[PDB]
Amino acid sequence: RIKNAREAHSQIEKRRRDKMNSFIDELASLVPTCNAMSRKLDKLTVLRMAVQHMKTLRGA
Amino acid sequence: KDKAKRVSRNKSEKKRRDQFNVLIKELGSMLPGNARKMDKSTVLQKSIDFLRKHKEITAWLEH
DNA sequence: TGGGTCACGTGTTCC
DNA sequence: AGGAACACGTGACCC
Repeated sequence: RIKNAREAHSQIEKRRRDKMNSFIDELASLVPTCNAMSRKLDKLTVLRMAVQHMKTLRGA
Repeated sequence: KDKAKRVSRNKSEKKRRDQFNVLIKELGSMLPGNARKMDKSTVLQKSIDFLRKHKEITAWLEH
């Protein structure tokens, strides 16, 4: 009966994962080294490249 | 007696999850602001906003 | 209470 | 083959 409830929960959970992934992709599109890439980079690298990129900016 | 591999794999997975959180916290500590706690998605979302915004302003400042 | 995030353990995919 | 990255569903906790 409340099996529906568990699937509801697990769906909420997938919605969040999917949102984070799209944000990760969108972030990568905004970091030139990632953008310039044929193979998609993994999520940790994208994050590392994004903070690297930000430290790059403050130096003007 | 395969607990050893499972356990090791759990350790490995946890390390990625933790590196990921560490990276998020660092992105957030870098944003113009700022008032935690943003959740992970918010950090990401606000990081995106910041770069588009910096792009716009920075471009505008010439031609 | 409802419905949300997070950490976890483990299933799945790809190289 | 098998490991690293990724996807999943669920218990603990929160507002």
